[PDB]
Amino acid sequence: GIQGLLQFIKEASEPIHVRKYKGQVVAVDTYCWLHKGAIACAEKLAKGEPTDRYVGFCMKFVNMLLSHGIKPILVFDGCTLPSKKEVERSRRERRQANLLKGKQLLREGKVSEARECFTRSINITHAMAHKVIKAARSQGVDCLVAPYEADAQLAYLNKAGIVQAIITEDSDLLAFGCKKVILKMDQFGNGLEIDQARLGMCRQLGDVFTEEKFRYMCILSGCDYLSSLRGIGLAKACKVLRLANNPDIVKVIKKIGHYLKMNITVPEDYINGFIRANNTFLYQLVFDPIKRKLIPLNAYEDDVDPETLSYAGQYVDDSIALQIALGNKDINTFEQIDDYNPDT
DNA sequence: CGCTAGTCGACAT
DNA sequence: CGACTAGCG
Ligand SMILES: [Mn+2]
Ligand SMILES: [Mn+2]
Ligand code: NA
Repeated sequence: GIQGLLQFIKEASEPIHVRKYKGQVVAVDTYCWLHKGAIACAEKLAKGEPTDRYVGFCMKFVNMLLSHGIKPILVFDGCTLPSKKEVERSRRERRQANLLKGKQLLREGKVSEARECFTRSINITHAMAHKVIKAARSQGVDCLVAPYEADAQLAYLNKAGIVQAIITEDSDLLAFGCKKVILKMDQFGNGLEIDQARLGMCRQLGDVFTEEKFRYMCILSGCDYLSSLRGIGLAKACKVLRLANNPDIVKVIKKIGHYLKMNITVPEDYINGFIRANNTFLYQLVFDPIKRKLIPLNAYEDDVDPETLSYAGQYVDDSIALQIALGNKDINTFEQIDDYNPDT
C-alpha cells in the first residue's frame, strides 16, 4: 500500500462502529480477513495438512456484519497484474524460504523461530478463497472475484454507489479514490473510518485533497506500481503538489528539485513509470456486476488510448469475465471448478 | 523535520 | 499489510 499514509492523514479518521451502516451495503477486502485467519492455522497450512479455521474466522466477521442489518459484498483478488508478476513471485520466493527454513528450525527444536517463519510463509490461494466463497454464499452473502486486484473492484463498487463503505486494512483504497474506507475493524465491529470529504481536516495536505492530486501524492511518495525517487516521501511529494498548481504533472515531476530545493535528476524510466502507475490507478480493469462486463475503473478520457494499457489489465469475453467473477472459472487454468448460478 | 530500511505483530491459547 | 524506530540527509 501507501506506506505512512494512515498516519499522514491521521486527522481525517474517526472511531466508528459498523452499526452506522445498518441497512446499507458494504464491500469487503476479504484478503485481510483471510490472511488474519490463516495466521492461526499457519503451521497446518504450511505443512499441507488439512485445515479450515480461516473459513470460520472470516465467517465470524461475516455473521457480525449480518447481525447489524448490514449487507456485505465479499471481494477477492483475481489475476495478478501483468506488471506485478516480479514482485509477487519474489514474495513467493521469500515465503517458500521461510517455509523450508522454518522446517529446518523445527528440526532444531527452535519452536518460536519456527512459528514466526511459518507465519511469514502464508500464501493465500484461490482454493481457500473459494472455500470462503462457498461458506458465505451458503449464508446468502454475495461474493465477487475481481478481474485483477480487489482494490480497484472495491473502489468501483464504492464509486458506483453499489456499496457505501469499504472494509480493508490497505490504504491503497484511498489512492483509488474511495469515498468511505473502514480500517482496523475487529470481530465486534469497532474500527477507524476515513472519509474522502474530510481529507480537508488534514492541514498537511493543503490543497492536495482533490482525488487527482491525492493520487499523484500517493504515487510520488512510493506505491506498489512504482518505487519513489530517493528521498521522496509523503511530505515532500505533498509539498511538490502544493507549490505547483500546474495541471501538467509531467513537467512538474521533471522539475521536482526546483520545488523541493533539492538536487534531483529524473530518469525517463520514472516518467514512463509514473504514467503507467497513474494509468493503473485510473484504468485498471474491473467487473461491472450489474451490466455484467469488463470495464475500466474510471471511464477512458479523450487523452488516453486504451490500446496501450495492457499493464492495467487485459480484456476477455464478457461471459468468461462473468464466470471468473462468479468464481466458477479458475484464475490460472481457466477451468470450470464450480457452477454457481445467481439467477436461480 | 523528513525519508529509508528494517523489525515486529497479526491469531489465540 | 501497518505500526514503529534507529540511522541518516
Ligand atoms: Mn489488495
Ligand atoms: Mn493494494
Ligand atoms: Na518513498
